[PDB]
Amino acid sequence: TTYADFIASGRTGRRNAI
Amino acid sequence: TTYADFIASGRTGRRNAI
Amino acid sequence: KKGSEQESVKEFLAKAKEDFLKKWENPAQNTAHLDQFERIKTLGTGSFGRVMLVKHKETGNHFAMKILDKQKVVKLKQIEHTLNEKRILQAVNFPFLVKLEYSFKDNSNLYMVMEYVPGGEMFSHLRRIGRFSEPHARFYAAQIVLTFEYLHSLDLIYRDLKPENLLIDQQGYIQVTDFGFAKRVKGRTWTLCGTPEYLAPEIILSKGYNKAVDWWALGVLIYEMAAGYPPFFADQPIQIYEKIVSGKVRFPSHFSSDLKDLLRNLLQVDLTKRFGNLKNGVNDIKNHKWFATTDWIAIYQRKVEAPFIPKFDDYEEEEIRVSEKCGKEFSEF
Amino acid sequence: KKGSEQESVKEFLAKAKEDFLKKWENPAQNTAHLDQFERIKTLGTGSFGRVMLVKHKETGNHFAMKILDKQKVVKLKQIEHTLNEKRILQAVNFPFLVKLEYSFKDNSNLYMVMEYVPGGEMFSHLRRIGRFSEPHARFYAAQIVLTFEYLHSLDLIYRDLKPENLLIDQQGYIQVTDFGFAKRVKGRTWTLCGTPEYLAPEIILSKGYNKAVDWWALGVLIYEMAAGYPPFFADQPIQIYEKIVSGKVRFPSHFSSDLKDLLRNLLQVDLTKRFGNLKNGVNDIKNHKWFATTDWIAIYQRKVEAPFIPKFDDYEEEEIRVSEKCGKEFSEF
Repeated sequence: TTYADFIASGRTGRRNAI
Repeated sequence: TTYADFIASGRTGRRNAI
Repeated sequence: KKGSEQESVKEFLAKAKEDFLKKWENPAQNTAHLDQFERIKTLGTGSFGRVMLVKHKETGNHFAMKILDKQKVVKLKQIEHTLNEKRILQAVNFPFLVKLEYSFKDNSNLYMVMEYVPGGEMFSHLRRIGRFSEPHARFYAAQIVLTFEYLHSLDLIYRDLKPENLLIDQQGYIQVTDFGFAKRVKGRTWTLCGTPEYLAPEIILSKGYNKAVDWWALGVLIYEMAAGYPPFFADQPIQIYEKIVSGKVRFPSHFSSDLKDLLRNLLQVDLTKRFGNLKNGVNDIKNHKWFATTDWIAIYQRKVEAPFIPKFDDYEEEEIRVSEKCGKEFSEF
Repeated sequence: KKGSEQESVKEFLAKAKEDFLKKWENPAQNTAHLDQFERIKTLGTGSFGRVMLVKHKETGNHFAMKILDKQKVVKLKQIEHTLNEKRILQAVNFPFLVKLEYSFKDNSNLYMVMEYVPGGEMFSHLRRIGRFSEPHARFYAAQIVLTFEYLHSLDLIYRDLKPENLLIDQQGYIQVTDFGFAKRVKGRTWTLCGTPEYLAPEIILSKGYNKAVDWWALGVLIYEMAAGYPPFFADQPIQIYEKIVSGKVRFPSHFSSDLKDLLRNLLQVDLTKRFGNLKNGVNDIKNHKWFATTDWIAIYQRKVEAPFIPKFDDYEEEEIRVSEKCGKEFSEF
């Protein structure tokens, strides 16, 4: 888990609800 | 269309392919 | 002191609960009316409708007006959610909840006018600044703690805490917004909701849940505020769930020891063991070492200097169309 | 001059095509071997495998090693895509394509060793810096133009241009990476692919397409490079498609006039009318007013000073497991 892997995911923007 | 609306979407991170 | 604090909160929470039950049951209906506000500019938009910056003709105050188009809400099946938020919102009253100043409806639309919070959401400052320091994060945590403490005593469970719904105000304080998931529930609930990365292991495991869901959410927050990114994430919710379900976090090394310990008591898979759930509830959180330096009454009073304080083509205007329309459905508004 | 340039490119493209056909047909197989590189550190990861920073024991050069785990590729059905990228990549040769220095395989894995590009992708600089100025953007556009011009003469169509696959090098130049969509196609193709926001109106309308898809992609790029965000977007691809399909862009006011005009000739829904597709092809792009100041040979030569030049807990290491394994499937590698 880690910075490099998170800023590579698509999930860095506002996340929605379900 | 516009900055305010784009930085509100979920699409500001790396986008994937289909 | 301490005892004396306890004393106070007690008393407070009690009086608070009395006011809340009153409103809860004997509401608030058609407060203002369109014409009494001048239209300054579109702040943002979206399904449901667009959110406007308005100024109250007499009073000269600025509000943020959420305009929900009845028809759209009905189509997207958001009637129940819309009416319950209006309800909760006009009942509640706390230093850190954004305020529902006026509400009204017309042929066409539903209007919710809250207090305008210029600083924006924490989310964006967060991703830009990067990480918040243990102390900056602690200030924000302190505020959420209290809110949850209050919210819960009204049997309400916020069900969607995440940096995106916490806006920063003129004095640097937080304001919790958007309650379209809150529920008054004396017990266990079962609906599946919130944001992936903040979801409690129980919600996804479909067992019914309760207030404890928001204390596990608190843990993700302080974690993402202090780390930069969330303890569980993956591109593809499924994936995420999986990880949340194992309940195996990796704290960054710059964490404190003390912050790890609190985190580990919040990021608890076992409700039995989760901080916030035990006999003492909040107390277990407020007495943690990580918070030793915190003056809670001080914070309830906005008396502490905050660490941060927030300070492109514009929109393409349009026109409150207002032209009964869905009238059966929104009768309770 | 001009004529003389034309002269040159002609000649060049021709010789180029001769080398490409040769490789295309008579490939390149097992170049190096694991043991000959020392393992420095994980640069990133992902399905398929993890991407490592290695240094070539003799040569002392640094490479970026992509390790594909045969089994995983097979499961995610990416055999054909993996073999075609290896193929294209070892055939091509251009100042702005990242280089496939060595390739090999073993019991377990497939290895692709490219040239290490420390600056990272444009995507991130872009979102951080915000907008690129018409001139900064033009430098990058100039490079893509050329690449497309080359790529196309080899009947190849890149099918996924987007800031995310353009990495910035030590001298500020671009390097196009990741060719897992490229196709050698003398004609029209039909497969549906790429990223939502860059997709050409034709791809989604399922009519078969051709080289022109990459000239409409070029238009989105310069647009997102100069605006800050893409000409069509929405949270939910469906939505996006819809908009791309109407072909109704809103240029920001700070755009140039000249940039609007080029954009409007790239963001063309009508292939018949799209710049890049007409008899003259590239020429229509390179002669545009927006590019008047551009020295193309100068750019092909990296002779122009670039405007920008790029300059947290680390990973949790692991172990090339190497332990034939999928051997029929990857025979061509």
